[PDB]
Amino acid sequence: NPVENYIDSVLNEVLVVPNIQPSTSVSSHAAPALDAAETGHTSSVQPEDMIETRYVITDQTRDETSIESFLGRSGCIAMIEFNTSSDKTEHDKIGKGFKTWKVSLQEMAQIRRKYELFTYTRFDSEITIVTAAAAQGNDSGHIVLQFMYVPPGAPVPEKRDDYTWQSGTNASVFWQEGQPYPRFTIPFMSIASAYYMFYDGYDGDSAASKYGSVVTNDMGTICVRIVTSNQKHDSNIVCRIYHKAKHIKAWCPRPPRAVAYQHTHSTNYIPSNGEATTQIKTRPD
Amino acid sequence: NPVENYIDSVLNEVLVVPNIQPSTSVSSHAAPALDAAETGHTSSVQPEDMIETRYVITDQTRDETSIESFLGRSGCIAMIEFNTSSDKTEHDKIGKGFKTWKVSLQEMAQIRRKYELFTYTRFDSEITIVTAAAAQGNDSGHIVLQFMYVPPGAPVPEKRDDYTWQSGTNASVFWQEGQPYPRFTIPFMSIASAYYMFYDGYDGDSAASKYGSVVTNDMGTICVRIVTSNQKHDSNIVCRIYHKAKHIKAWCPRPPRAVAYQHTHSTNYIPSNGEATTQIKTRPD
Amino acid sequence: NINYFKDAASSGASRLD
Amino acid sequence: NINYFKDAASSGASRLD
Amino acid sequence: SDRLIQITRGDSTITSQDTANAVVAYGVWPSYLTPDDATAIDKPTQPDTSSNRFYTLDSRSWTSASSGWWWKLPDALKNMGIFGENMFYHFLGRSGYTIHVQCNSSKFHQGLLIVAAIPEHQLASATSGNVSVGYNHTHPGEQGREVVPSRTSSDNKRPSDDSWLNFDGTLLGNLPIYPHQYINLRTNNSATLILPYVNAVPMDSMLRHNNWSLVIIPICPLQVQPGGTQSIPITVSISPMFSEFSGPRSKVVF
Amino acid sequence: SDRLIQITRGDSTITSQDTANAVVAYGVWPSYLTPDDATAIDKPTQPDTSSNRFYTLDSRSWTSASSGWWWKLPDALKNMGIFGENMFYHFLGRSGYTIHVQCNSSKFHQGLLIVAAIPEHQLASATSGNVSVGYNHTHPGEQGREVVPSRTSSDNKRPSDDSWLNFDGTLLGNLPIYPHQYINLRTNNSATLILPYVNAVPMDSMLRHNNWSLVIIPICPLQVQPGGTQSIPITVSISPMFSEFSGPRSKVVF
Amino acid sequence: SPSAFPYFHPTKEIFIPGQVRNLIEMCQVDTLIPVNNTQENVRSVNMYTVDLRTQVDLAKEVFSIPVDIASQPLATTLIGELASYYTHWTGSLRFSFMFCGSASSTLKLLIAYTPPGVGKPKSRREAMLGTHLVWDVGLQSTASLVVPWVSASHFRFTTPDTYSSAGYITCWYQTNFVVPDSTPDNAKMVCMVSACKDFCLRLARDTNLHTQEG
Amino acid sequence: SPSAFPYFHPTKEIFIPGQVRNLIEMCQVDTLIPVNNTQENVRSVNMYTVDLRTQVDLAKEVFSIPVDIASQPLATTLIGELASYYTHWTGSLRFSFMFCGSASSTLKLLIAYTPPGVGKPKSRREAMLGTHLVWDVGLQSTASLVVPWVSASHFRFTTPDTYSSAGYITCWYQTNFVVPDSTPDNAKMVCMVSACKDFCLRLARDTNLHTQEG
Ligand SMILES: CCCCCCCCCCCC(=O)O
Ligand SMILES: CCCCCCCCCCCC(=O)O
Repeated sequence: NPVENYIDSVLNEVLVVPNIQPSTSVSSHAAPALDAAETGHTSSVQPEDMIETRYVITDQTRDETSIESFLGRSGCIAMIEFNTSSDKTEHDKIGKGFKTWKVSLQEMAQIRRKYELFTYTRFDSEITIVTAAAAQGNDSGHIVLQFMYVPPGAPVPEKRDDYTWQSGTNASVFWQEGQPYPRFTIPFMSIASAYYMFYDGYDGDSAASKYGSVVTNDMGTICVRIVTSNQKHDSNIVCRIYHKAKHIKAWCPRPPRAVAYQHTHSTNYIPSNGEATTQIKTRPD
Repeated sequence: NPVENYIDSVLNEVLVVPNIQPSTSVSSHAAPALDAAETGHTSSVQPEDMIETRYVITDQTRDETSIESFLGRSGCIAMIEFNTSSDKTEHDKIGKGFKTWKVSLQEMAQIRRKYELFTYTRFDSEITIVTAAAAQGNDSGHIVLQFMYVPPGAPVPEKRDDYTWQSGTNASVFWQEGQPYPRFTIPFMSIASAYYMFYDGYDGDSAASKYGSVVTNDMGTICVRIVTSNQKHDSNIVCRIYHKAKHIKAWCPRPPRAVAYQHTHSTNYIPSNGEATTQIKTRPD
Repeated sequence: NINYFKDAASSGASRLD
Repeated sequence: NINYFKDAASSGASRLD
Repeated sequence: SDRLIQITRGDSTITSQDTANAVVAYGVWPSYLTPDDATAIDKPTQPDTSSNRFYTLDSRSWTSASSGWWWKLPDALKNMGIFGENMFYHFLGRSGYTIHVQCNSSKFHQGLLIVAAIPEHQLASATSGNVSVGYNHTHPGEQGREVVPSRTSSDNKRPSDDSWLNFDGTLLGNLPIYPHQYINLRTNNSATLILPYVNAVPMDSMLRHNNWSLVIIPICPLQVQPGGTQSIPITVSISPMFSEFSGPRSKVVF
Repeated sequence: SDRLIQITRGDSTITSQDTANAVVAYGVWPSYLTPDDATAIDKPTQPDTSSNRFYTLDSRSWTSASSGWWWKLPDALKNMGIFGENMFYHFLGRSGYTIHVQCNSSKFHQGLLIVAAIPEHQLASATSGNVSVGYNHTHPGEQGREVVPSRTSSDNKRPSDDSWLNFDGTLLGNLPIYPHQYINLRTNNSATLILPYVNAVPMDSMLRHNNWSLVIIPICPLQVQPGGTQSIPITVSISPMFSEFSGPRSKVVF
Repeated sequence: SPSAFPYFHPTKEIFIPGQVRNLIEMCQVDTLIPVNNTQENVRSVNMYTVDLRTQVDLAKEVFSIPVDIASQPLATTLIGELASYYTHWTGSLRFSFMFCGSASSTLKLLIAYTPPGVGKPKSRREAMLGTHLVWDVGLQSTASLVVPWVSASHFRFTTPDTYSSAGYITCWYQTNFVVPDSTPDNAKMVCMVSACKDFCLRLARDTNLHTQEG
Repeated sequence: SPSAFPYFHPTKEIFIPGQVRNLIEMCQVDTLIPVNNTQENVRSVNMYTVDLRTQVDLAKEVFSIPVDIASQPLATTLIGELASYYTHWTGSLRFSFMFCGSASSTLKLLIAYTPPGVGKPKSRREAMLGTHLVWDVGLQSTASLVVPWVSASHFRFTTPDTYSSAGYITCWYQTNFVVPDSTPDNAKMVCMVSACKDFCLRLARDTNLHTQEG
């Protein structure tokens, strides 16, 4: 009955863990302690096979290690920065009145490393926006922002009041000072059945052809502007984009990243430094 | 049962697409590949008629190409600008304390081009207002705006505190700084059964008679004022009017606009420039 | 589907056809 | 569980498996 | 006897008398694409016995100095009989594989190979900067790549040779999370991996994308006393399984 | 309308709007080999849509001087896509064919081609003595052979060019005993032959034996007045049907 | 949202012919492809006409285009224009060719679709290894090539992308353009495109095919 | 929350092998422990191999490690890496040892888990008073020691804490590494770790095992 699944869900008891059964001394030709790891299978041996156990009613649950629990938390994926101007000519320009950001999960290591535990992932994305407009003068002025999602092949804005900001077909969300953090869902939007966290392939046959997950699905661009025209007092605006996966599926688990990331969409790990090589978290003894 | 239509609606599976049936080699007097386009009908031939197909269970849906999906998105249709004054005499004047805008879908090309894919359209209009008041001095002051819809033949305001702003019969909406974006519906309001996107007709028989869709239905005027009397620090106010069609019907599809718009309610396309003629998006090779 | 306002035009997007 | 929006993707976290 | 295997694929048969079972990657046996998951509407060609057969790749010598080897699939088979021709004549293909890795020795040799199949083994560069690994380097064909300690070359398109970082910035000790077996010379003389088709699309360009990488890394070096054979071959035999191709066209030429 | 045809084979489609029916040679439609008649015990590969599709051969010009043309099957298709690859990689093959011969003209051109498929068209030499026709001469590939009046060469391995003796010591007027159509320019712009596999063995070496010969002979010369197109192409398109191959091996090299 | 006109009754909806419920109904209508698109022709009806004439050499090429619906020259067709309001597309395309020579003119053409991975075919022999139609010009003046949906992924981008590109159409002489006396030795063909029954567009976007300045 | 793409239908979910529903499925897979982890070995496969050889003295130590899953050297194993995304852990651990000598080599080892409160065992005699396995090296080349969950509290911290520490594994010669002629007098062992059926992780956190600068 669905009420049992609801009660288990509010208790976080959906994913029950086996009890420890009582065991006793054994003298047998069966040797659970011995196996062949050469098979590629992990030994099935459990505590009851190798020590005399008591009965324990196991209270633990695995709900918080579900992939929905593990990946389904909001983390920063972009910091989008622009510095407004009192000059009408400069306020129209990129980096001043508006900024663009090529969408990916690749720029922030905390999120990137978690999703890269899997080869393929499929999820809907909850986006939440945290804007902080640092006043450089004696007043904030009126702060109204527009965030426009520009899909691949749609025209990207080149000016703060370009025709593209009309948003006649693109999704836009508006934010003004004192408004709660903007939030919207992007449904799972790949042309494939899952996102590639990794892709051992190319966009072509040639020396110049691109390699890796960047080939597989262009994710479009977030464009942000201040909607307000030029104002007396400048603002250093930073919009932080937070992403939570929802309705998550993940396939083909991978070793975690063991060394610093160097570049987006690349497994490259060799640093630029000539004295310092790539560093692991294995401590010597 | 209505629950099936609800489930299809939340999945976006209302408009199912045919499966590809399996096909085999054919040798016949029937020649699906041959037709007469002179008839004005498009050939009915499908992949199964011209290649050996496998069975494919087609997952695609047409929900997002519905006219409700295509036209039912908020796009900018006006930018209404006025610059407030600290001078009590100047703050009363048009362009300073208040502004008027003759209603149409004609001024912003992104919306205009989409609706002009059809000859006639019928919809209710959701209006949303995005106000950005750029502070020109050290403070915003108290910003309260009134947007008044003035139907055809109702008296248009000539002063910021004229009697017409009493709004005893006109619809007005008030906005103040920090208030969420104003929103209201205008029902389908033509004297005809649909809006004319195009009209091959005149308001009269004479050389001076107007031609085209401007004849067919005057849409009234949005009047915006700052309700606040004159204040110490000026504001460059821009109100952006966003329009979403709802409950949409559309008739008689048309070729899309292939060249820049030149004027409102006019199909004219010849630019003012003597070196540069009208430009298409057909690239040479 | 609950309708909060007294006018048919006030409702959200129509069902697909 | 009440769903306020017309898209499956708009719903909160899915049930565990 | 659980030590024995015979695998018959088309007109090809492989035997081993000292196996350690076989691994079916992710517990899924290979199969043909079903209509529910298909997108390409053309009837696929299923070349069956002429394609789904063992091809033996070029053998490599395991020495006390060896660092590892890898091959890419389907790339390692691009020159291999009717399977290879079908990859060059079709826009799309899909296949599973049986990989059989062969390495006999004596009761007096010591050594441990991990044999792993990695899906989407996107390689790191051997050089600093954002320069990605070149197409020709990840497409070595049936020769595969031999890993060399402290390898010197000017070519910034070459892949990482750091087998301890999986050639990709992840630790070798975690490689067992991928479908794998070991060849431990005291235990077994072969490893067998059965690989389903694994991809986020139901079929793909065979020449543009390697779905699987076969990685063979000596973890415990080859050791054997004087008078014993000081270097032993590693031989890889691979059979396509349920191979399918679609979108026939003119042959690709590099 | 009995004038029209469309034939769809794999991803290939042919149309004609002025046919004269089609001939199924000996009234037997092509099919796969049954277990009752088979001898080779290996499971055959049936490459289906990637192999059983139209390949268009090199076009030839019909002039008022032309004497005829011929092609051999399977030889004419040995370089043609996946069918051609399967012939080179397998000891044995069998196929039927659809042959579509294409030759449009105007209401003002005159001419008659016989289009015949001959089983076991064992050619005569162009020279006296017992010297037989050479392999390279009966294996011209998709170009076929063009017949030339009074052709001069020293090569005693070359075939007869006597189209009036069927290149084989039998009269052209009796060629209609073979599966045939005509292209009579006033009537039709194409001929269609459907050929079953015909042989005294259930499968055969594709490269050693041409089961069928396609012979095209102008009986009534091309005639057209000034201002009309003075020479018209003949184009041959051939689809394998129910192609099967067995005994996969390394690729044959000449 | 509240109505600004709280008792207003809209004008009766009368029947109007030609209601459109979905943009795919418009994509399913043939529109002419500006295949010729040379600098001399793009200001004229001539961009929609492909020249055919009696060849001296066999198996010559007539024209080629990319098949990707929002690439040039397909971009300004109705299906290309509607596709450019969307980010993804899928399903089969119908290319139709109408021969406009005389009734006394005869021709065969090989029209071929070549999938990605080999570039454009350099000969009729390369082209005929792909999906193709041999078209006989006769009493029916129009033929259609279906470009079947053959893709790794369920959808392709409408914007040009080397991972997502759809391949090429090429047209070749099969035989020749043959005429009697008193007939022009040259003619025009008109090329058209429309959607098959499986065709869809997904993620709505601003078009790249129209801009506003001022 | 509202969808930004209001009629969008996602691409069909196809079957893909290897779906993961829970991180404990990954913790239940053996991964190699870098037990050797000296400065000479941490850039190499050699960190995963423990040296065994014929001893002159009896009952010598082979290696020792702390058992706490996110402590060094366990930290960079898959279970240690996943545990370091969580604040608490509980349940039993399986340590597996694969002998990589020759088939002609013989050995017994005593592998012992020592609970907290006494430090690391200083001898095999101290170690064998704890939970232990006497492993005979034979035709089966792998043995497993289970570290049973023996704790005062239901959970332990994954970060090192003297109140929460889990104790030690030590390995000792039981008998000796014995070989005939023409056999290397030395060999390697590979050590692995995975979760038992009772193993769980609780309170999710940022990992201490990965950082970003710039
Ligand atoms: C438009 C709002 C931001 C949408 C974020 C999409 C995140 C998923 C991208 C997956 C591919 C990757 O970057 O590795
Ligand atoms: C009063 C609020 C604004 C109402 C917008 C009405 C939009 C529909 C107008 C249709 C005629 C046209 O302008 O082409």
